[PDB]
Amino acid sequence: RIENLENAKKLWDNANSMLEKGNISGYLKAANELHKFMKEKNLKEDDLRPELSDKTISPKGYAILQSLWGAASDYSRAAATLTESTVEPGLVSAVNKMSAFFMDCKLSPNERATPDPDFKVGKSKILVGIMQFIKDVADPTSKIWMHNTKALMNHKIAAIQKLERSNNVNCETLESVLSSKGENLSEYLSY
Amino acid sequence: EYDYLFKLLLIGDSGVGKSCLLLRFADDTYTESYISTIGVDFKIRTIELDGKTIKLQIWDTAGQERFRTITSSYYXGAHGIIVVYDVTDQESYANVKQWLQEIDRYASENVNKLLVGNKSDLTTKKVVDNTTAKEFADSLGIPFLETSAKNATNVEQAFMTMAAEIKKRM
Ligand SMILES: Nc1nc2c(ncn2[C@@H]2O[C@H](COP(=O)(O)OP(=O)(O)O)[C@@H](O)[C@H]2O)c(=O)[nH]1
Repeated sequence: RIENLENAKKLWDNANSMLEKGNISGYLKAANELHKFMKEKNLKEDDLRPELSDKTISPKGYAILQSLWGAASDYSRAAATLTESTVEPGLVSAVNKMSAFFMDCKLSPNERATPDPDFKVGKSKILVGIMQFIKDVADPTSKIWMHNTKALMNHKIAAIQKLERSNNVNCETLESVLSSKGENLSEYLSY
Repeated sequence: EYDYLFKLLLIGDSGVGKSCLLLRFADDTYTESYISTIGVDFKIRTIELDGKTIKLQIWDTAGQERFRTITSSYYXGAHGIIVVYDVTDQESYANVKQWLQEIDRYASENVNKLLVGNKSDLTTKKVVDNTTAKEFADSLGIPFLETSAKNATNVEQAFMTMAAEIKKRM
């Protein structure tokens, strides 16, 4: 157990270090690694938190986690539609829990985050980062409704990027992308 | 199938009893390996109300305890929000009061709201007077209820009232 915890400690540092550099996808993957390892080794937040006494999440990190939290929470619910309400909300919601798990390894219950205002990530930038991560961890056979998940994420990433280029990013236009299940495409997507 | 799909938020600090409130709700399982390792933020339940079937999808957003500056995350994209305080803890009541005041400002009228004092069965340890919470809820035009999640008292009625006030709006 002693060395499993120290390997979890370094995996946590790796995610925190990824956070200190604004590497979103890299933070998410490192948090994924940490989570998978603790689940395999049967470690819980309580076990590792004492070992993190001397480590800390910066105001910059808390800023990126808050942006990630806000965007993922809105996306999880917008993606719940009459077409389908489990897989896409599940994927986005699981990203959120993965980031909450990183913080719970470090923080006592109900300890507030102290985010730095000037390091806020704009919601359109986080959303692509979330979709890029989902694209990368989704099973190759994963599907959202009738579409392959990876392929639908690419389509949504491109949709958001098109909105940014034409300077047409608002909650209405973003909600359309997040709620879409590609019903008006000409193919069920695939490899 | 169902006739309606309502989206609910469950707001409240850790320890107040959000998980216990959702005991009647179920978790979606996933053939996705990434999901099965982690899990999700929401639970689902189909109910019958006035001869209509309603799917309730309720978010107990992970990490919310960390970010209590009240943004749209708390008041857009939801048909209902359920705000929960611990009846045996004044600081949790003072917190939801603050947040529920801020939600009330920005929130559209169409979003329905319910204040819940939980752990009413801890009557020896009970610190928050319901007439105080009741009058705070009245001041904002919001329903108020005390519950025991453990005993499951007023939990069903909390969701059924909330579901009924959304359904009448739409
Ligand atoms: N006595 C009593 N305890 C409760 C009630 N609801 C929750 N709890 C207790 O409060 C603690 C945390 O509740 P939990 O479901 O984990 O709330 P959450 O952590 O905020 O999701 C647990 O020890 C529960 O047993 C209740 O209605 N009565």
